[PDB]
Amino acid sequence: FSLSCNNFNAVFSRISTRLQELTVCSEDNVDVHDIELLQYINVDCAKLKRLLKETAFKFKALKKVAQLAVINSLEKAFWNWVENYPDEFTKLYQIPQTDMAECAEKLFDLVDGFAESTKRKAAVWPLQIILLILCPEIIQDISKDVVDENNMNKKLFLDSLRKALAGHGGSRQLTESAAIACVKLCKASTYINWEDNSVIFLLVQSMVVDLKNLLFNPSKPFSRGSQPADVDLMIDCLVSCFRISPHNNQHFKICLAQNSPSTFHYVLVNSLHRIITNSALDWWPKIDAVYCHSVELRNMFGETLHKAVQGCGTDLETRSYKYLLLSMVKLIHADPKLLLCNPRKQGPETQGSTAELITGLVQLVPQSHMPEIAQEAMEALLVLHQLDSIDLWNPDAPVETFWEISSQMLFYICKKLTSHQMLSSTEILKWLREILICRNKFLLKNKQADRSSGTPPICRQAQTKLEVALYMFLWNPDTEAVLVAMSCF
Repeated sequence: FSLSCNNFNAVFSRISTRLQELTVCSEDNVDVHDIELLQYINVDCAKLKRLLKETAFKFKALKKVAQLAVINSLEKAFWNWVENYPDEFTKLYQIPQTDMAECAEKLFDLVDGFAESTKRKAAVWPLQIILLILCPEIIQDISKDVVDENNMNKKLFLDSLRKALAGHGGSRQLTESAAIACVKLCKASTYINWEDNSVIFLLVQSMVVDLKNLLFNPSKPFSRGSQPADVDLMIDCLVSCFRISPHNNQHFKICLAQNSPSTFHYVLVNSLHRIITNSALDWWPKIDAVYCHSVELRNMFGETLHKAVQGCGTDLETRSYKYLLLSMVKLIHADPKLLLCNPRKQGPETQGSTAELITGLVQLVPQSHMPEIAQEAMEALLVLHQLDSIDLWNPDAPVETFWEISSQMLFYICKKLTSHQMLSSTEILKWLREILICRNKFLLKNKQADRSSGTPPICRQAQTKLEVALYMFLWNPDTEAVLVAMSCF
């Protein structure tokens, strides 16, 4: 991809040669690996037009195997342009461009002629929509009266999609394909600013309602193949739908609801994870809109954690929680404010909400049943100690709950190290060193701003226990452990 930025022609020339060889030759070959290089080469709007024209000329004469490879490769190329050049995609609909429309239309017919059987239709339908998207006005005419031949073949295909998309037809394969194709149409729409308010927005609204019932029906789990559900597919739909209508999502509650199966929860958390990490377009909605569900998110953590620990000490049901729990932990690592909003505050007879969160993360570090999770729990607790994230624990008094809870964590973890030897002992110590660094800074600024800084009994009763664990590590056999322990003084 990096190489293709400058010397496009050199790479592009190689592809053109292979097409000609296959075009003239009549002995079908399976060395299409050269053809499949389009999926990685950087493409721009002007360059993309070249690809369509060249393949169009030679498409009809290619062999069956070659035709499939170019179709798949061309599909993945389209997204590269949109992602790498978001602005150019918007301008396509902002101002008409006949040249872009012309090449797509010719290719559309060639692909349509190629696919006759139901099995063929499944492979090519995802591509056809992208081509249809490229030509804006052909969509408008399809909605209105249909031209004799110009907009006749297109209109027949578009309505054929809905039948399989709605399950009317007795064809599972087309039903599966219709989902894939429809999602991509929704995904592409997200980039459209909607200021044009073209038919694209209207077209999606027609199919969105039907799509959700197929993918978000708790009674019937949509099972594309061997896996119980196509987890990846649902994620794209939910993320896209959110961006279209972020104000009041209607399925967030359905997925977030406890009665729904775990897989619905798994899709929900991952979706919230992408929003935080991958937001290219500014005018998209942000995670802030979801803060209102923070209270409900925490409740899920408690149930998942409680059942996860019990299993370690059904077969796949237990394993499901561990995977779900791992995803939940990573979510807090991405953004801690999501779960810390609307603090419960310490009850007269019950503990608050910020405390129960820390205790759950702490009880995973010395586990050794789930080493992969434990590694993350260390990182998670190390992010809630940054000066920025200390405040959110209890905004009423940020310099009283910190020492009450943070110190109590040290007392629990330190007592574990001294109690007996563990396999990961040499690793917990390196993490414990940075915790001390990250609570000195909070005291330094706290003392500067206002000395007033408190020293409750736990601060003393836990300062002792810290020392009792740094002497006992000096005789530890591991050379790294003793060196690290000495530096902790």
